[PDB]
Amino acid sequence: MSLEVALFNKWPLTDVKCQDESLEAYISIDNHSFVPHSAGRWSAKRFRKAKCPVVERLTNSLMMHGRNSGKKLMAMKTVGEAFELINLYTGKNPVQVLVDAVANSGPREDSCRIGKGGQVRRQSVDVSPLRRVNIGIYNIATGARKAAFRKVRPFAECLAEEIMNAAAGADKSYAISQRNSVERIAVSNR
RNA sequence: GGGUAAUUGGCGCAGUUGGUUAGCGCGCGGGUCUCAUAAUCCCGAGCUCGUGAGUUCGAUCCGCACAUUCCCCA
Repeated sequence: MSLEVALFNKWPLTDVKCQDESLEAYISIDNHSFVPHSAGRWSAKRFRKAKCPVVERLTNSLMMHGRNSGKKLMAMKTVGEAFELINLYTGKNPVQVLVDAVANSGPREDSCRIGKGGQVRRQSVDVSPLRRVNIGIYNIATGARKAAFRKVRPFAECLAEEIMNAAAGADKSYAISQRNSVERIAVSNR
């Protein structure tokens, strides 16, 4: 088009998409600015966050911890480092990897408390795309967060390793293990 | 003495040349106190020698405690 928004002025958003159909439209990949810092008043309506650039969604959860509240610049720097690492291991575009990972996480079934359900009677139910993406993001970030506490290595390396593993679907990753646990326990209750 | 069967995690039982096994039981967690529920996790000369076999709780033999029946001229 007139301009391509090379993220961090390196990686583009052109030949990028999502395979899964359920959440294809709940993932914005084209309205990314050069820098994932938009003062957009997202979270104002009920479905407007479905248009937020996925990367900004990701960075907005890396500062979940109470100590690190209100720190977006460090988050953008971290994300850039992780993207270079992904490019160096894989050779491909990290955005593709990130979208594939967010798709490969996220439970497809969960247990709730329907009707009266006395005596821990929990039926099974399916899940909406929005919750799937939210949980995927939250799980990736929390998994990288848990690995780098009181450990030598930084947060960025743990982040990138988690992301690539999840894109691979390997059970070794934290998010995949959580998803499998939840899906199974819910199957028991179905 | 003669025959039959068994000794297994702290607790009784299924398991027999390729799982240390199944529950009960220990405590830490969740599930509107949170127990019936569900997750994870822990506990072993498998009575004892030889015995061949890739490999025995596991398959022969050696000895011992428990349980039923039966025999008896120092």
